[PDB]
Amino acid sequence: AYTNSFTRGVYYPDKVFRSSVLHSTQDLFLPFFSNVTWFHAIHDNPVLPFNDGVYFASTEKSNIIRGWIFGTTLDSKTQSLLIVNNATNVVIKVCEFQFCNDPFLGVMESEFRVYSSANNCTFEYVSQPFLMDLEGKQGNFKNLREFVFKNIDGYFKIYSKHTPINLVRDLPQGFSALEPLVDLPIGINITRFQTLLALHAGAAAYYVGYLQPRTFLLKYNENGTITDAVDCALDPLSETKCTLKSFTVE
Amino acid sequence: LVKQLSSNFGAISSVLNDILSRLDKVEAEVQIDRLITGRLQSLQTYVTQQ
Amino acid sequence: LVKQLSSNFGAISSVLNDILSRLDKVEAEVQIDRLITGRLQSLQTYVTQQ
Amino acid sequence: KGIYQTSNFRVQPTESIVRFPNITNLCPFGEVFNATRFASVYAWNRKRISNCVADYSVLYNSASFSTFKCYGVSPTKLNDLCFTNVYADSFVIRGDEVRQIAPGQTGKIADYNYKLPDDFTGCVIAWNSNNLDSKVGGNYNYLYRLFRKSNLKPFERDISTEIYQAGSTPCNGVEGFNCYFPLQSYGFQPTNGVGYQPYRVVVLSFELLHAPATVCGPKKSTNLVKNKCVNFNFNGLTGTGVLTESNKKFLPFQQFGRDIADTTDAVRDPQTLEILDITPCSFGGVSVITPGTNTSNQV
Amino acid sequence: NCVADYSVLYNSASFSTFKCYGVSPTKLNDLCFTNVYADSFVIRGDEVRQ
Ligand SMILES: *[C@@H]1O[C@H](CO)[C@@H](O)[C@H](O)[C@H]1NC(C)=O
Ligand SMILES: *[C@@H]1O[C@H](CO)[C@@H](O)[C@H](O)[C@H]1NC(C)=O
Ligand SMILES: *[C@@H]1O[C@H](CO)[C@@H](O)[C@H](O)[C@H]1NC(C)=O
Ligand SMILES: *[C@@H]1O[C@H](CO)[C@@H](O)[C@H](O)[C@H]1NC(C)=O
Ligand SMILES: *[C@@H]1O[C@H](CO)[C@@H](O)[C@H](O)[C@H]1NC(C)=O
Ligand SMILES: *[C@@H]1O[C@H](CO)[C@@H](O)[C@H](O)[C@H]1NC(C)=O
Ligand SMILES: *[C@@H]1O[C@H](CO)[C@@H](O)[C@H](O)[C@H]1NC(C)=O
Ligand SMILES: *[C@@H]1O[C@H](CO)[C@@H](O)[C@H](O)[C@H]1NC(C)=O
Repeated sequence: AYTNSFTRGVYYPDKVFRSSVLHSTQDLFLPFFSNVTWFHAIHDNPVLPFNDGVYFASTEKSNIIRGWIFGTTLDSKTQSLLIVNNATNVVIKVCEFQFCNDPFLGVMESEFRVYSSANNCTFEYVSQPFLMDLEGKQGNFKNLREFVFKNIDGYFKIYSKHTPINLVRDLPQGFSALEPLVDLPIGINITRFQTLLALHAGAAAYYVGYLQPRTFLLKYNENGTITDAVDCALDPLSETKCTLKSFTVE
Repeated sequence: LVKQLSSNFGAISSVLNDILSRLDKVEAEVQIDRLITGRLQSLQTYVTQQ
Repeated sequence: LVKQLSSNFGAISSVLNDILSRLDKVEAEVQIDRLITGRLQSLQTYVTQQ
Repeated sequence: KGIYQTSNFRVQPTESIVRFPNITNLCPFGEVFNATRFASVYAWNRKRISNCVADYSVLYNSASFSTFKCYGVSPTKLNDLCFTNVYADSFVIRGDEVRQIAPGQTGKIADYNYKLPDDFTGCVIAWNSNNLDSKVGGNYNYLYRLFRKSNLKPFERDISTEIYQAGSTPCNGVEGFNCYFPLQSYGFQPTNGVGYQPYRVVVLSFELLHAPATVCGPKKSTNLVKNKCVNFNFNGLTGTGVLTESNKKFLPFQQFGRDIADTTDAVRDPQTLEILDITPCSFGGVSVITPGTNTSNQV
Repeated sequence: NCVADYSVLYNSASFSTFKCYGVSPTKLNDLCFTNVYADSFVIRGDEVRQ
């Protein structure tokens, strides 16, 4: 179905420290109170368009969502970025992958069915080892993990934030800014993407939003953390706030 | 103030659309900058007099 | 007035030291002239309003 | 008789502070410029250069390059400047097309196989390869794309081999009218003309600071002195001021702080990850209080 | 009294020089004129710059 995006999709536009200042920046952000599509993985992983950047978020309890596929035709005819989280090592590859009829990371794990061929590859990266959830579990979710994926002039920029939550039905109300983590120079024309769910079915949910060029007024507190924000095109009051560069209007 | 829109200020043409429709970006940005400087100066003069 | 120090005025960067530390003299003098014109105009506007 | 404001006292620095990452490695430029085989321009290679000490004076002063053109930066400052990453886009082009590898330029190559950003910062390096890549009976290993549906955005690598439909007729791999292949090649021969000889071109894309730097020029660091007016250089960003201790909790990804005017407020030292506030050294106007010179010259 | 196409002449890899004033070579497909005159003659190579 769909839900109302409640104060989400804001990331640090750059890596410069500021504090006790409201700084105005124009970049690709998720508009406030926009509609975001609600997907279920009980009793799916369809392909969505990739366009102007994508906001992705998920709530987890058993690490069902483990990866992403990005590209144009996704059929070994063009280059396609592949990100896989296999509970130990994060694997990033940029190959002309031949994908399976139903890509998934099924369960412990003994199936790796997301692709079948990898030829004419131009990039590979692997992070450090670790351990992750691999058992099918139930209950209220504990960690909401928000991501931003955008491609500007060949650089695929990934931002993310992990936070504890205690809420299953919808997005928690509150405010949280997304820090940058990864910047991959790939140069691939990406028009569609798909997520990867771990199937035993699952019981988790994820959210897909889309970014638009909007101007935001970001409030940095004394600790240099963004604590509030104004979506300058949300409504006339936000426009007024942008004009006066203040959150209080006389 | 309105009459000032007719001035070239060193540009090939006073009409902004006529610059944009015939030259590509690199040099056109220079020709546009010439008009922006002149027209911005015209507004500042108007506001000061007001 | 202080906010105006953040403007490029057509230069590659608003930070004067960042221009001087990466480009040699000949073209850098041009980039600096762009900032001088813009910042000098900003001061004149401030003084007139005062 | 009166008080006049005549000058400005400004404390001058006493010593310089030069700070760079403590890396003891040289950048592998020899394995890229002196390579056994270059990639084709339709499938140009992009090698990442990082975590090393570079020296751009050797490449610039060497009398072997056919062209050495830099945007955003000047060739003699590269020894001082340092970067988060450097990318080397390596491919072979035809000589008369060297002019097309540039921001703001258009043509069949600039638009179909290698497009640069119009704000590109970096250097275009080229030299002829008539005695290495060209062969007798011609070199047919260099393919470029002649036909594309759209024009390339900057730094897209269109490796596709899909057959061009020059009309409404579907081709599905046929080579006839209204059905041509996008891939074409050059026959480079030692007897061909200057403009038709192969050239090896490497474009060096430089990312100014926004993150911890890993590729810095050949400059030794010095010790850091606090609470004194100094002329500092932190990863190539220079200025004058007093460096003091701070309580600003930078996030692991933040390297520099800024004021309203975009001047540097604080820096994180690249060798020891602590935050230093930069307060410009004390200054102020100087006024002279004097009786008129018809009475006394004491002030 | 005709429809011109300046992309063929510009993209063709046969001309020694192609230098335009007032207009940019990629905009000529959009632009139109009351008349065009072709001044045709042979010169010596080093004099092309003249
Ligand atoms: C989102 O879309 C659904 C159906 O398209 C609609 O029922 C819902 O009210 C929308 N929400 C918002 C906030 O527009
Ligand atoms: C997951 O797949 C990656 C892909 O190379 C592999 O390196 C890793 O060992 C796999 N993890 C397993 C099987 O637990
Ligand atoms: C990859 O490169 C080889 C180079 O010989 C080429 O033959 C092949 O068609 C390309 N594409 C794929 C999918 O292998
Ligand atoms: C800033 O950080 C300090 C760290 O001790 C904390 O005590 C303070 O509360 C923070 N600021 C705010 C507004 O919470
Ligand atoms: C890092 O910098 C410090 C500065 O004194 C130096 O002692 C240390 O050896 C450097 N690290 C390496 C690996 O050289
Ligand atoms: C390439 O090789 C030549 C001679 O073999 C050498 O003089 C030159 O310095 C080399 N280039 C680099 C970048 O090492
Ligand atoms: C990217 O691929 C899409 C096909 O989905 C195509 O329409 C678009 O033109 C491509 N981008 C470029 C720059 O060619
Ligand atoms: C200033 O100088 C003039 C000329 O020397 C002298 O006549 C006048 O008295 C002086 N003023 C005072 C206050 O002494």
